[PDB]
Parts: sequence; C-alpha cells; structure tokens
Amino acid sequence: DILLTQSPAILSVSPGERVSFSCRASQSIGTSIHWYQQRTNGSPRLVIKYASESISGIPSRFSGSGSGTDFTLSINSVESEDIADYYCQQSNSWPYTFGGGTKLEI
Amino acid sequence: EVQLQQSGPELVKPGASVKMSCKASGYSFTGYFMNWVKQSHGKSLEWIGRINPYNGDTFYNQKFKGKATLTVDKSSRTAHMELRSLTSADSALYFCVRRGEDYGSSYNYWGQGTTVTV
Amino acid sequence: ARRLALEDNWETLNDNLKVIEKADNAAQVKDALTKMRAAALDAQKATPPKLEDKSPDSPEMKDFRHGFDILVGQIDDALKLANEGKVKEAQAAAEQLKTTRNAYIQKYLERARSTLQKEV
Amino acid sequence: SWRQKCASYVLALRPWSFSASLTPVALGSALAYRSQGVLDPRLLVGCAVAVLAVHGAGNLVSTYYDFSKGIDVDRILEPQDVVRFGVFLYTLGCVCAACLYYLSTLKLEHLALIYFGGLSGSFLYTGGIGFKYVALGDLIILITFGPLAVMFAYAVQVGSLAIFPLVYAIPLALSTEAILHSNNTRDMESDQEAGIVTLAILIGPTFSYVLYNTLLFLPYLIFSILATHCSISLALPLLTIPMAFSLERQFPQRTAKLNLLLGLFYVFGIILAPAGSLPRL
Amino acid sequence: DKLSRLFRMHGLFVASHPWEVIVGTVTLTICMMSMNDIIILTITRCIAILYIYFQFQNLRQLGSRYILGIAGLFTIFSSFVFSTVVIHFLNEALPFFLLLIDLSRASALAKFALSSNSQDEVRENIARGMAILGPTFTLDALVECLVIGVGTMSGVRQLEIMCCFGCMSVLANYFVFMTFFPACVSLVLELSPIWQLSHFARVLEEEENRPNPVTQRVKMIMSLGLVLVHAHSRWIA
Ligand SMILES: CC(C)CCC[C@@H](C)[C@H]1CC[C@H]2[C@H]3CC=C4C[C@@H](OC(=O)CCC(=O)O)CC[C@]4(C)[C@H]3CC[C@]12C
Ligand SMILES: CC(C)CCC[C@@H](C)[C@H]1CC[C@H]2[C@H]3CC=C4C[C@@H](OC(=O)CCC(=O)O)CC[C@]4(C)[C@H]3CC[C@]12C
Ligand SMILES: CC(C)CCC[C@@H](C)[C@H]1CC[C@H]2[C@H]3CC=C4C[C@@H](OC(=O)CCC(=O)O)CC[C@]4(C)[C@H]3CC[C@]12C
Ligand SMILES: CC(C)CCC[C@@H](C)[C@H]1CC[C@H]2[C@H]3CC=C4C[C@@H](OC(=O)CCC(=O)O)CC[C@]4(C)[C@H]3CC[C@]12C
Ligand SMILES: CC(C)CCC[C@@H](C)[C@H]1CC[C@H]2[C@H]3CC=C4C[C@@H](OC(=O)CCC(=O)O)CC[C@]4(C)[C@H]3CC[C@]12C
Ligand SMILES: CC(C)CCC[C@@H](C)[C@H]1CC[C@H]2[C@H]3CC=C4C[C@@H](OC(=O)CCC(=O)O)CC[C@]4(C)[C@H]3CC[C@]12C
Repeated sequence: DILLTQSPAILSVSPGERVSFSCRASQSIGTSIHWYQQRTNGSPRLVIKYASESISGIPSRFSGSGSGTDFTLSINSVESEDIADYYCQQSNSWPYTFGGGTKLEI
Repeated sequence: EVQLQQSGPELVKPGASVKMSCKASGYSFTGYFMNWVKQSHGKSLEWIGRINPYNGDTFYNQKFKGKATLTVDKSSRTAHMELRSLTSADSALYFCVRRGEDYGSSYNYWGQGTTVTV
Repeated sequence: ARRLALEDNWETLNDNLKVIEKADNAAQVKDALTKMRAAALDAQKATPPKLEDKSPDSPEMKDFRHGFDILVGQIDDALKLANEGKVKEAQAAAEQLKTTRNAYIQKYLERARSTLQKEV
Repeated sequence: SWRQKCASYVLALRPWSFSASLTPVALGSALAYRSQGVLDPRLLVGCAVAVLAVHGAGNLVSTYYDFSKGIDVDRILEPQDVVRFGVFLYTLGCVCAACLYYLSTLKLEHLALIYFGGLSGSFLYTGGIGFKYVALGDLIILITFGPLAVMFAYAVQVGSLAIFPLVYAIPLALSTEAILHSNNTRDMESDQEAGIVTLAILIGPTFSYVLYNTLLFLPYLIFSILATHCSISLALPLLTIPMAFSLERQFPQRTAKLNLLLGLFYVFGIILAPAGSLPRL
Repeated sequence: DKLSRLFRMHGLFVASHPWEVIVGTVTLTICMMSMNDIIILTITRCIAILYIYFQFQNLRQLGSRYILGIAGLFTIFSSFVFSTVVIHFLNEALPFFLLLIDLSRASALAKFALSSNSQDEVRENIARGMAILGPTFTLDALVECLVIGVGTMSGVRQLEIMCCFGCMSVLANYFVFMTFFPACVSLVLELSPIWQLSHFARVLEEEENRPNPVTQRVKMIMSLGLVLVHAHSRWIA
C-alpha cells in the first residue's frame, strides 16, 4: 500500500487567484497519478491523468505538473464551479490508494 | 456515451448480506474490467477490487478479501457485489468504475453511489 | 554450477540444523559440526554476485567474512562444548547460530542467490 | 501520442523473439541464395514481417492468460487492448502473405499449407491449455516454429518446397529452447507458489541443469560435424564456445545474446561456404 | 446474443423430441450405408489409443458412472457414422479418427444435463448447455476442417489421403454431437434423480466454457483466409 499524503487540509482562496495542491507520495511511483474532483453529493470526475495530460471536456485552467515523488495540481482562476474536494490516486502498483482530500473555500 | 446505471439505497441490519447491481450499458460489456470503490464517512476512497466480465476472474484488495465478493451477469449486462457480515463501519457509498475507451486513459466513467446503511 | 552449489550448501545447512535438532547421540553431532565447518568454508570462497565489481578490500566483504567467522566461531564453540557428550548446550549454540545466520548470512545469501540467477 | 503505444507494442515480444522469428528467415534466404543464386530484396522484408506478426499474435494469446491471477508497461491495461492488438497483428500477417504470393512464384496450395497449417497451426491447440500449462505448451510451439520459418522463407524465394531447410534449422531450434528453459529456471519458486507448471518445475533442479547443458552444447557438436565433414567455412559458430562455458559455469540476457552471435555466425557460415560443398544444395 | 438464442432453440427442439430425431438420424445413416509403411500406422495407432485413454482417465476423476456410459455411447455412434461415410467415399484410418474425436465437449453437455433436478428441467439444461457449446464448437469444426482440407490439394498422396480422413472425421464427429447426441443424453436420463454434480459444476461451468478471446478472434480471420484459398484454388484457378 503506497501511502499518499496532501498538504493544505482546507484551502482558503479568493476568486481569480492561482492555487496549488501537493500529492506527495511515500515511494517513487513514476508518473502515475490521477486527480479527481468531487463536488457536493456527486461522484469523482477525472481532471488530470498521469500528472500532466489534460482531459477533453475539462476547462483549460486545470494544469498538472511534477514527477517522481512530489506531484502538484494547480488552477489559475477559480469560479463557483471549482468549490469541491480534490483527491489524488496512484495507479502504479496494486491496490490503488487515494489521497486524503483538499477542500476549497471562499 | 457510456453510462453505468446503479441500484438504489439499501437499509439493512448487522450480520446481514447485501447485493448491489451496476447495469453497464453503452459498450461491449465483456471487454473491460469492472472495478469497485468504497467512499466511507469522512470522504476516504478505498479500492475494493475488480472483475473480468468474460471469465469471472476476480482480483480483490487484501483488506476487502473476506467481506466483498464480486460476481457478473453476462446475459443482462450487470456486475454485482455481495457484502457479507456487516457492521456499523460499512455504512458508505459504493461506486462502480471502469477505464477510458482507448489505451492510456484513467478512470473517467464512474457510477452514481449506492448509499448502504447499517 | 555456482548458484546450484550455493543452493545445495544452503539446503544441506538446513538439513544439518534439523538433524542436530532431532539428534539423541554424540558422534552424529560431532560429525555434523565438522560437516558445517566444511560447508561454511566452501561457502566462504563463494563470493556474492552483488559484490563482483568492487575489490575484496571493501567494508561489506570484511563484514561478510566476519559473519562467516562468527558462524564458524560458534561451530568451534559447539565442538569444544559438545565433545564431552553434552548436546543441550550445543543445541542452544545451534539456536544462536540461527539468529546470527538470519542476522547477516541468510539475508546476504538470499541476496547473492537472487542476484546470480538474474544474470543467467 | 505514438510513443505511449510504441511502449504498448513491446507487450507481444519475449526475450527469445528475435531467435524464433528473424534468425530463421535470414537463414532461409541465405540457403535460397546459396542454392539458386538469385535473391529478392522485397520478399525478404515480406517474410520478415509475415513471421513476426504470427509470432506476436501468438504471444498475446499467452498475454491474455496473465489477467487470471493478476500476474500483469506503466499504463492501465484492459483485456480489450490485447484482443484488438492480436487481431491487428494477425491481419497484418495475412496481408503480407497475400503480397508475397502475388510477388513470388510459389504455388498457393503450398504457401497456405505452410502459413496456415504450420506457422498459424499453434492457435488450433491453444485456448484450452489454461494459464498454468502455457510454458509447457510453448516448447512444442518453439520446436516447430523455428524450422518452418526457415522453410517458409526458403520456399517463397526459390518457388518450391524442400526437405533440407528443416535439417539445417535444428541448431537454431535448440538455441531458442535454451533461452526458454533458462527463463523458466529462474522463475521456479514464483511459478510453483502461484500454481503454474513448467518443464523446469516438473523435472527438478538438477535435471534442469543437465537439460540446459544438452541444449547449449548440441549446436556446437552439429557444427563440429558439419565443419570438418562438409565445409570448413561452417566452423565460424565455434568462435562463441568460450561464452558457452561461462554460461555453463554461471548456473538469460547472456543466453539470449549468445544465441544472436551463434545465429549470425551460422548464417555467415552458410554464405561463405564453397560452391557445392554443403549437403543437398 | 442472436446466435445463443438460435442454438438454444435447436437444443430445446432436439431435447424435446428424442425418439423421432434418433430414428430419423439412424434411418438416414442406413439409407446412406446400405444403398451400395506399417511403422507409421503403428506409431499413429500407439499414440491415438494413449490419447483416448488419457481422456477417459481424465473423465474417470468425476466419480460417476453415467458420464462414462454417455461418453462411451457418443464414441460408438461417431465411429459408426465415420465408417459409413469412409466406406461410401472409397480399418487403417482409425488412428487419425481417434485423435480428432472430441470427448470433452461430449462430456460437458452431459454434465450440464446431469446437474438437473426434474424431468422437465433436463431439457432446459440441455438447451442452456447447447447455447454455450454450439458456436465455440462450430467455429473449431469449421477451422480444423478447412486447415486439414488445405492438405488435400498439396500433391503428396499419403498426405492427400490422411487429410481426407481428417475432414470426414471432423464433419461426421460434429453432425453426431448436433443431431444424435443431445436426444440420446436426454433419453437416457428420461428413462432412468440420483445425479449429484450441482454444487461443484454450477460454479465452474460458465467460467470453463470460455476459450481465449485472442484465439477465437484469430480463428475467424484464419477461416476467412482459408475460404479464399479454397475458393481461388477450385473455381477461378
Ligand atoms: C494468403 C491468404 C490471404 C489467401 C490469398 C488469396 C489470393 C488468391 C488473393 C488475395 C488478393 C488477390 C488479387 C491480388 C491482385 C491481382 C491483380 C489485380 O489487378 C491488377 O493488375 C492490379 C495490380 C496492382 O497494381 O496492384 C486484380 C486481382 C488479382 C489478380 C488477385 C490475385 C489473387 C489474390 C492474391
Ligand atoms: C505438432 C503437433 C501435432 C503436436 C501436438 C500439440 C498438442 C496436441 C499438445 C501440445 C501440449 C499438449 C498437452 C500438455 C499438457 C496439458 C494438460 C491437459 O490436461 C489437464 O491436465 C487439464 C488442465 C487444463 O488444461 O486446464 C490438457 C491441456 C494440456 C496443455 C495438453 C493438451 C494437448 C497439447 C496442447
Ligand atoms: C454448419 C451449418 C450447416 C449449420 C450451423 C447452424 C445450425 C446448427 C443451427 C443454427 C440455428 C438452427 C435452427 C434454425 C431454425 C429451425 C426451425 C425451427 O423449428 C421449430 O421448432 C418450429 C418453430 C418453433 O416452434 O420454434 C427452430 C429450430 C431449427 C430446426 C434449427 C435448424 C439448425 C440451425 C440452423
Ligand atoms: C453451404 C453453403 C451453400 C451456404 C454456407 C452457410 C454456412 C456454412 C455458414 C453461414 C453462417 C456461418 C457461421 C454461423 C455461426 C458460427 C459461430 C460464430 O460465432 C462464434 O463461435 C465466435 C466465437 C465465440 O462466440 O465463442 C462464428 C462463425 C460460425 C462458426 C459460422 C458457421 C458456418 C455458417 C453457418
Ligand atoms: C463452408 C462450410 C460448409 C464448411 C466447408 C468445409 C468442407 C465441407 C469442405 C471444404 C473443402 C472440401 C473437400 C476438400 C478436398 C476433397 C477431395 C475429394 O477427392 C478425393 O480426395 C479422392 C476421392 C474422390 O475421388 O472423391 C474428396 C472430398 C474432399 C476431401 C472435400 C472434403 C470437405 C471439404 C474439406
Ligand atoms: C500428432 C501428429 C504428429 C500426427 C499427425 C501428423 C501427420 C499427418 C504428419 C506428420 C509428418 C507427415 C509426413 C511423414 C513423411 C511422408 C513422406 C514424405 O516424403 C515424400 O513422399 C516426398 C514426395 C515428394 O517428393 O513430393 C512426404 C510427406 C509424408 C507423406 C507425411 C505423411 C503425414 C505425416 C506423418
């Protein structure tokens, strides 16, 4: 079980400003991370796959970066549709383990 | 356009068994795996396991080896999961989730959530 | 033949440990310890495949040699402890041999064997 | 992108793929050149692709079985990507075979007989073996896929079937078995724990050691016979025997490489032979 | 889905009317028949009987009599109809026949029928078995017949005869399993509920009767290729 960790627990932001999360792994997992966005009373909705490759249908503000152990997802200009919980998942070794969750706020 | 329709909420008693259906419609059912994820209270996603629909070759997570056994219904396009010997800790949402269409995609298509209550 | 010989030596070492564990007489144990002496001295020459690129004047090689030295040391202790017919203390020495084996030898041996097969 | 799937195209290859696919075809064309005296560039590439396709398609049959226990590059693989790739490869093979028929002067009944009967005759008796008895049923594929690739390559060039191209391809048939057996040896404990059965598990640790040496040292005896009795040129593969001794002492990257050297020197032996110095040419 | 339903209908139709179909089949065979180098054979006849006995001893493990009795009755009629056809298209051919006979699929369909619990349920079980084992066997009987059939155009006489026996073996073997056998297995269990194979078989059946997809897709391409080889060799050439 590759234990994943995440570093603001609750992130307080303002509309327009840039934000950044940090899914720091315990082991070296190559470039295998996946960032899901779960809103209130909804399902997880894939945003970035393998730490950098954007998903067709997602707004362009979602941009992933980093490799090796430290990974970072960042949004440039948050809207009313970005207030949600963000989990990171490794698909490198089995079982696949999720992060903790980074919640947004106004 | 793939959708994974899922069963409704289930109220049960401790020690019972429950069965959840994920009616996968919109694609060749026997081509992809059918994974399962448990979202407990406190918002912590855990991977239960997977099942190959063609054979029925399951492959579980070592934590969920005892109390979660996946089966498949190839006739009606329905993947099942049976939770046995329930306790207060197993009240959670359960998603069915499969991979993207092409190679080198991660899990796009999720279900909707079966709100199990003990 | 190296990995095969290594495997044989290791298995015969377990076999010797087991016959010592199930022994009731003196002469058997008295020959077993000399067989262990022989097996250990044969395995001492058998250098690990993991440490081939480095010269024998490295700390790890001295540690490997010292590990084998503390094995044979306890075998020698078992000789001078069991030559008068007392097998219980020799058994206890064999039990401590397991601990030092698992401490260095077995960890290293289970590494050398793994390394050897991979190249071939 | 193309690279993320180029990393997926290594899924249909094994360490013994070069020795089983491409070395036979190269030998067969050398035989055809040494026998008849005219060689075709186009047919060589066609044969080279037609054989690799059928080999790769057969490797994916074994790849699909590795989803049973969870024995399975750095991407999430599903059992649709294997099926789609196996189908594509085999279709590529058949298209290459059709183009070879059109270009060459071989009769269609014989080209079908070899290609569909021999090369693609594996698929008939696999599917029922299960994930345990794959490695055991693979010896039988490697014994027959080697000589038939040499004949296929030879026949397409010359324009009729022969019998000697099977006899000339015994050394290359044995050298590939050495790689497969040596690979099965190191995975003995893991396959035994997982419930898998191979030859090396069935016969034991020491009989494996005898079999490995037999398969390693027979080719050199065959070349030693052919060198002194038939043609002095065909002693060129005996320049690798110091490596074979090193391999016998250290007991599959080294084995796989030895096969490549043996195969190369064997082909260069066949080419450099004097006119009418080799049997049945 | 569409083929499974069709084979279901066939299975149920044959299972429902045993007496008429078996008489019709035998009558047809009567109307067919009564209308009008040692070393190679030795090695072939030595290996073939070993293969048959291996398969019988594999069947022996189940621990039931009726499965052996039914598997035995399939063999006799397949061997009989092959003898009829091989006489009509002309002792020494049996070594190649006994290699191509498929007793696993004959046993499987019987095991489906033996897991029943009532005389009405047996027929529905035969139909359910037929639906799973119909397409899988038809495709194999197609491929193997075409693949052996390509050798009858080669030129070599021994091979041209050895392949002809193989083709007529596979076809006569398939026809029996489709027509005669399901009626026979229905009728034997009809005239005789002391058959315990439920709890063991009812889990493994639907996983076992699944071949490899990578094989089953390649067989269709091979089938489609061989049809062109044949079609081009016969008519156009
Ligand atoms: C190996 C398997 C797939 C069986 C092979 C089946 C063949 C009998 C078929 C496949 C495609 C066929 C055709 C390939 C091309 C020619 C020439 C073509 O007409 C041309 O002159 C065009 C030539 C060109 O420019 O490519 C008409 C059909 C014909 C005679 C056919 C000959 C027989 C072929 C090779
Ligand atoms: C060149 C040609 C003519 C050689 C003939 C090739 C096959 C008929 C042979 C090669 C290996 C054989 C056997 C090797 C040992 C096993 C176990 C045997 O019986 C079992 O134990 C059942 C287990 C299972 O298959 O799951 C059935 C499959 C298999 C692969 C056999 C099936 C027939 C096989 C594939
Ligand atoms: C290898 C080739 C020659 C045949 C491969 C396919 C057949 C084994 C199967 C496929 C569907 C079958 C069925 C197609 C439709 C007819 C008519 C029909 O007969 C009835 O029972 C009357 C209608 C009814 O009451 O259902 C159903 C079964 C039957 C005889 C079957 C005949 C055999 C068929 C063609
Ligand atoms: C005799 C002449 C005048 C007419 C030719 C008709 C038939 C010989 C053809 C028509 C449709 C064919 C197919 C009908 C369905 C089967 C099963 C089918 O499905 C599978 O088995 C796929 C694999 C699987 O599902 O396990 C594949 C083609 C096949 C073998 C074919 C067998 C031969 C058939 C009956
Ligand atoms: C599409 C569906 C219906 C399946 C097709 C498979 C078979 C029903 C066909 C395809 C080609 C056929 C033929 C292949 C070559 C001939 C030669 C022919 O002549 C001889 O061998 C000498 C004896 C004589 O003079 O008849 C006898 C029938 C036979 C073996 C046929 C057997 C049945 C075969 C294999
Ligand atoms: C389970 C398997 C191994 C048994 C079924 C495979 C047989 C159908 C095959 C294996 C090798 C074959 C060949 C064995 C040797 C002979 C003689 C051989 O020599 C010639 O007659 C040359 C003729 C010419 O020059 O054209 C040609 C092929 C032939 C008839 C073949 C007959 C059929 C055989 C026995």
